[PDB]
Amino acid sequence: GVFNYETETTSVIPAARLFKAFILDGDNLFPKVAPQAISSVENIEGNGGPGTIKKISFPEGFPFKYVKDRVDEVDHTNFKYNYSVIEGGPIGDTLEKISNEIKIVATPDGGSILKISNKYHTKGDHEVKAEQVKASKEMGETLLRAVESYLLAHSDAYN
Ligand SMILES: O=S(=O)(O)c1cccc2cccc(Nc3ccccc3)c12
Ligand SMILES: c1coc(CNc2ncnc3nc[nH]c23)c1
Repeated sequence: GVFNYETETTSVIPAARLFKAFILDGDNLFPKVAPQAISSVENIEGNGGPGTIKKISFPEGFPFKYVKDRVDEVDHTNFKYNYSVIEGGPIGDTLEKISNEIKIVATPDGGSILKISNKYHTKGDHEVKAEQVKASKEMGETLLRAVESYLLAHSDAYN
């Protein structure tokens, strides 16, 4: 079945710029700005649109070695990005995939709000735990804050 988890978080970076950096250029930025969270990002196949597969490797000592993510949809107009965790890490005989949707909306103060859904597609009679979802949220927030710091410090990047 499907377990749905949702969260909202804020950023001080404007929506379009955050989308360009944090979403569209995560392959470059995450290992650069958060090497203690993400060791590398490998493009396995595809040119960045729907169907693109990336292998995200974690540092030594982390719970999982890697995950392979698949880009599902990229909406450059509405700052929407959908992708799925499709192999590695928690994926296996209890979990088929994790389907994620991110939408970034502008705020009047010149920042943004990120609205995130994660849908866990399980196999058989297994349940998703608070701690698994929490670990994913912590990671997402860590990457967000690292990218945000970089973008504050590098004003000519991603305009
Ligand atoms: O989806 S993620 O791509 O890891 C993600 C991406 C970007 C920012 C995120 C911020 C908070 C939580 C996330 N994950 C999350 C995990 C569980 C429930 C709700 C959100 C974030
Ligand atoms: C939320 C947290 O990180 C992202 C960037 N999305 C993303 N990053 C790196 N590889 C991906 N492959 C599919 N989606 C990917 C969105």
